[PDB]
Order: sequence, then structure tokens, then C-alpha cells
Amino acid sequence: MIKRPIELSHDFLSQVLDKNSIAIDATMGNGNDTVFLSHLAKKVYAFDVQEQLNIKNVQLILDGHQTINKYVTEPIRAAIFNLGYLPSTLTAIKKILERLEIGGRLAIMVYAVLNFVKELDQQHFTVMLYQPLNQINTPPFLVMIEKL
Amino acid sequence: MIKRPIELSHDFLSQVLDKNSIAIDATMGNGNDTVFLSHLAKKVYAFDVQEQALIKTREKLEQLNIKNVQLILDGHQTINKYVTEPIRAAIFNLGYLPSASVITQPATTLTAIKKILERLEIGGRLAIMVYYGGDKEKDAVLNFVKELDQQHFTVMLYQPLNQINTPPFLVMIEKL
Ligand SMILES: Nc1ncnc2c1ncn2[C@@H]1O[C@H](CSCC[C@H](N)C(=O)O)[C@@H](O)[C@H]1O
Repeated sequence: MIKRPIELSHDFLSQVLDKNSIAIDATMGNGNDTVFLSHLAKKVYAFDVQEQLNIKNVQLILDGHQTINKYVTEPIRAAIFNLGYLPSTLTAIKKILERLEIGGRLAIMVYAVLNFVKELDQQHFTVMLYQPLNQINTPPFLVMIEKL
Repeated sequence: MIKRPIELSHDFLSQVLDKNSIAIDATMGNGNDTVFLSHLAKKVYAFDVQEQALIKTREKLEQLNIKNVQLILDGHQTINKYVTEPIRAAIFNLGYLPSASVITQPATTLTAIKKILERLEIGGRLAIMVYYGGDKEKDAVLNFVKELDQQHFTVMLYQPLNQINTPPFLVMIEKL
């Protein structure tokens, strides 16, 4: 019953989203988070470098999430970011934090950024770590940021 | 609004408590967790090693006419000598109260955690607030809970990342 990090990431963003909010999905990929966010927000901007439900309130952008300041102009209520690469960003996060409205939230799922969020001024941002401690395979963890 | 670890601890425990439940306050202190627990649980066992803790907590129980709490002047490591029933929820608040210096200690802390985890009901929860020889206890608790078998326990860390002066953090444990 304890929430997995991925579940809390959704809850965290959902708690502040409404049909007046703009949301960002900085790491589109499969589109699962885009869909989740589209149902809760006025509009969603989604980004990926890689090129049905009649949604229509979503804009897909193909060009570095770090190019946010060139695509979205309005204040942002909620944003989700994925971090970490499978065996085979910092300016983006910074720009999102700047654009977040008061009470706005950024969720970073992690599968230099840590060093950066740790450095944020506690009077202007609350940054919390939510991390499984006893999982045998190294699981994803969540960094929750709320703009004060 | 984003919860402080202390606020999440209360939420985490209240979610599984009811008037059939036995609850443990392993570190009575001034009694604030004991009083909270007594409102939700069938019965509360609260432990401290300082007489002052029982005096202060007793005063709160009297004011509120609380009848379902047993105060115990003995280490939380002795819990099995006092508590026979399965436990639904438990809390620790580590590292000293404003009254001199009788801090919680690694061995006694871990012994109490182990016994409480053995006694928890399936679905039961243990909340540990870690204040930080602050660091030796911190490390010992982290090292202990990390080795809990994932098939039997889910262990989550809830910790502030951008605050100065080493703020306390929460370890949440749920028995599977
Ligand atoms: N072995 C033990 N068993 C039970 N209680 C203990 C103990 N060792 C220390 N304690 C008690 O644990 C309590 C910790 S209260 C500290 C809470 C936290 N630092 C805060 O600021 O709120 C103290 O009352 C102390 O007397």
C-alpha cells in the first residue's frame, strides 16, 4: 500500500493540476505521462528528440527539452522529467523551475542534477527525495520539487 | 503542500490505525506522538527512559482524560516484556528532547526496531524519524533497514535535499 515512487510522482502532480493549468512532459518517449497529464490539464507540451483517444489538448515538440523557453511562454503548473539512461537536461530543469508558478511542482524520476537541486534556496523551493532503500535490483527514485 | 517528514510520519501511521489496533510510541518524550496515537488506536504502549518524559506525558493524558495509554519507564528494547499482542503501528523519534544527554543509541534503537518488526501485523507500519553522536545512529538505522528482505518489508526514505543544518528525515516501513 505504500506508494511506489512512480505512483507518488503522479499523485504529486495531480494534486496541483486543474483544467486551467499548463503542464510539461520534458521526456515524452512512450507518451504514457503525456496522456495522464492531458486528462488533468488545460494544455500539455511534450518534448522528445525521437520522431486515437481524440485528445487534442497536447502539443508535441521534437527538439531538446532544453529549448523550452522557445516553445512555452505561460506559467507552468506541473512538470515531469525522467533522468537516467539505459545501457546501450540541467538547463532544461533550470528553465522549468524558473517558469513554474508559485505552488508549481516538478517531478523528477531518476532511473549533476542532484548536485543542482540540492543547491536550490530553501526559502524558494522545497526539494524532497523519495527513495526505496531495500530493493535488490536498483529501482527508480523520485525527487519532488515544489516552488514556494 | 509538500509534507515535512514529521507530517508524513503521522499520515503514514494514521492510514492503517483503527480502534482494534495496538500502537507503540517507542520514544515518549513530551508525549505528542503518544496522544496522537491514543486517539486512533485501541491501546497505546509508550516507552521512555527519562522520568521527565512520563511526567510531561502523564500531564497531557490527564488534561484530555485519555484512558487507553500505558506509560512505561523502560527502554524500547524491552518491548517484548510488556507487549504480547500483534502491533499495527509504531513510531520512533530519535535523538534527544529539549531537557538535556539521554539520546537514543544505535544498539538499543536497532534492537527495538527488530522486535517491533517481528511483532507487526501484516500490513503493519513502522515510522522512524531520524534526527542527527547523531550520525552513528543515522548510519546504523539506514544500514539495518536496507538489508530487510524486500519480499517481507517495503522500506522508503523521505528526506529533504536542499535544506541546511541537517534536517530530520523519515524512514517508512510496511510489513508485507
Ligand atoms: N533506550 C530508550 N528507550 C526508550 N526511550 C529512549 C531510549 N533512549 C532515549 N530515549 C528517549 O527518546 C526520546 C527522544 S525525543 C527526541 C525527538 C526529536 N529529537 C525531536 O526534536 O523532537 C527522549 O525522551 C529520550 O529520553
